[PDB]
Amino acid sequence: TSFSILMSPFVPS
Amino acid sequence: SIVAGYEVVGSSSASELLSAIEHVAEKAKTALHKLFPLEDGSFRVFGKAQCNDIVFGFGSKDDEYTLPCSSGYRGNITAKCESSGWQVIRETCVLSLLEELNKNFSMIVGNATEAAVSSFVQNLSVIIRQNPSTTVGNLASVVSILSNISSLSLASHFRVSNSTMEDVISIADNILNSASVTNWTVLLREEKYASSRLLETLENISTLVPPTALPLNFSRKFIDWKGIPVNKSQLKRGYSYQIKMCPQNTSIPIRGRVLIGSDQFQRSLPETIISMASLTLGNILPVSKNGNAQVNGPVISTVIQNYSINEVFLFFSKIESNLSQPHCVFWDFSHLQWNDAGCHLVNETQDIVTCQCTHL
Amino acid sequence: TKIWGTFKINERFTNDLLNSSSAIYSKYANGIEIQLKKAYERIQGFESVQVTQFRNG
Ligand SMILES: *[C@@H]1O[C@H](CO)[C@@H](O[C@@H]2O[C@H](CO)[C@@H](O[C@H]3O[C@H](CO[C@H]4O[C@H](CO)[C@@H](O)[C@H](O[C@H]5O[C@H](CO)[C@@H](O)[C@H](O)[C@@H]5O)[C@@H]4O)[C@@H](O)[C@H](O[C@H]4O[C@H](CO)[C@@H](O)[C@H](O)[C@@H]4O)[C@@H]3O)[C@H](O)[C@H]2NC(C)=O)[C@H](O)[C@H]1NC(C)=O
Ligand SMILES: *[C@@H]1O[C@H](CO)[C@@H](O)[C@H](O)[C@H]1NC(C)=O
Ligand SMILES: *[C@@H]1O[C@H](CO)[C@@H](O)[C@H](O)[C@H]1NC(C)=O
Ligand SMILES: *[C@@H]1O[C@H](CO)[C@@H](O)[C@H](O)[C@H]1NC(C)=O
Ligand SMILES: *[C@@H]1O[C@H](CO)[C@@H](O)[C@H](O)[C@H]1NC(C)=O
Ligand SMILES: *[C@@H]1O[C@H](CO)[C@@H](O)[C@H](O)[C@H]1NC(C)=O
Ligand SMILES: *[C@@H]1O[C@H](CO)[C@@H](O)[C@H](O)[C@H]1NC(C)=O
Ligand SMILES: *[C@@H]1O[C@H](CO)[C@@H](O)[C@H](O)[C@H]1NC(C)=O
Repeated sequence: TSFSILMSPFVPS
Repeated sequence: SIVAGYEVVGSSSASELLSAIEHVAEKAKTALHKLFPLEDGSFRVFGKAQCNDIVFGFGSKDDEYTLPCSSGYRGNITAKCESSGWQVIRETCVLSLLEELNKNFSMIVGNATEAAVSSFVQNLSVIIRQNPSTTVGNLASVVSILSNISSLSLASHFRVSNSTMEDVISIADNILNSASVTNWTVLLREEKYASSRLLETLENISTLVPPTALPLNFSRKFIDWKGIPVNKSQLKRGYSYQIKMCPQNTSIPIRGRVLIGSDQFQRSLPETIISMASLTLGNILPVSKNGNAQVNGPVISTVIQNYSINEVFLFFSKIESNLSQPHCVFWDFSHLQWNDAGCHLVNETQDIVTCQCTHL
Repeated sequence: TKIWGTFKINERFTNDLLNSSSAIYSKYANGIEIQLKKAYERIQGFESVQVTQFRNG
């Protein structure tokens, strides 16, 4: 199909 | 009817000048009613223009102004004054030549030939190349026209020539410009599927380029497109597809790679292996707003007709930094969202993220 | 110091109201500015009033 990646910012605690 | 917006400049304070105007507001209202018919309760004076802009004007909160298009474009521009300026809600500005070309097509869908579509796409390619302004009305139309061509060529089993596939890529590169994302964001507020439809149209059209017109490589600035024929060679090396895109905001190139081992070609080899990639697609394919995630890699596509692949390796460079938790996803056309069913993370380097999907 | 004010005139809007160089814009802008000037002139600190926009609202 059509591929990629998702990334999230670091959240403390 | 006719909303009249004016301004009063004074040397006093904002509260004093205001109070002075309200106390004679009924004497100004009675002077204007002697020259023009006024609507009851329309006279409103305020000392704070929340939204002020040359394009639209000044207005209070929730005020909504609809203005016409400009020269060459047909439609209207609508915007509502929010806490952050004039947010355009509906922009239907479509180029005349684009709309004029869209209207000749409605007479061709009946009796359409493979040579007629190719000249139509070509006439479309020239119009966008000459007038490159990707307005929201244009973006909605080009996506529509290309999808009417794709659905017509699929439902007729037409063959996309190698000059026609170049024109489609040229059209794609123009509307996939990095300066179109803001207008792409406005389009998705109304047609939440237009970006997915463009991606599905590009993929459907790519399947119609026959093996006789391959190999073929169209490496543009915002979209890459590579297609090869299949021979007994794929039984030996496997399929590899690499890209090197250099955006302006990174001195490092954003790389991408598709690796299909030679074991996946064990069954009867198909006919063509079409692959393509782009960076702007990552910004126009909508992601869930409830999650703080975002597309941090090039959108990579690969199409093989009548062939199921059980293992594909994908290598994605990270565009932005300070982001963690890589999530290998594919664009689900059915549910219109990113999905991770079948794709798992293999390894994350300081530079690229490695994925492995059980479907292609 | 700048204060804003709006009102609706029960007539038919025309795209010439979006062109400050049009005679239709000049007829309404002058007509409104003259009457507002006569009403706001006795206000202390008053300097000028100017029509800057016309909408179909
Ligand atoms: C995302 O969408 C926005 C709109 O939602 C796109 O902005 C549009 O860009 C169009 C480009 O062609 C433009 O078309 C017309 O532009 C020229 C005339 O426009 C002037 O007058 C307008 C008033 O009616 C005014 O709006 C405009 O710009 C104003 O707004 C900007 C900010 O947006 C201010 O900074 C400016 O100071 C100004 O106040 C202009 O002042 C005209 O030359 C164009 O010519 C066409 O036709 C020619 C033949 O007649 C042909 O040769 C040529 O190729 C053109 O096709 C055309 O008439 C739209 O007016 C403009 N929209 C608005 C609301 O202004 C934006 O480009 C898009 N983002 C992209 C593409 O990345
Ligand atoms: C929309 O545009 C048309 C011309 O394209 C114009 O006649 C009409 O007045 C516009 N509508 C508004 C609300 O400005
Ligand atoms: C075809 O489209 C062009 C503009 O794209 C315009 O001349 C008209 O709509 C059509 N021309 C014909 C059919 O002569
Ligand atoms: C455009 O019109 C048709 C297809 O739309 C094509 O046959 C013709 O040659 C083209 N002409 C021009 C001037 O673009
Ligand atoms: C083309 O197809 C799409 C749906 O696939 C539809 O929105 C559109 O109305 C069709 N026709 C034209 C002329 O765009
Ligand atoms: C299209 O041109 C390419 C050369 O760039 C060639 O490899 C391909 O076979 C051509 N397709 C045909 C036969 O039209
Ligand atoms: C950098 O540019 C790319 C274009 O390839 C874009 O997708 C990305 O969002 C941009 N990031 C920033 C922080 O500007
Ligand atoms: C307003 O109308 C005049 C007519 O003489 C024209 O010259 C001018 O260009 C118009 N304004 C704009 C912004 O086009």
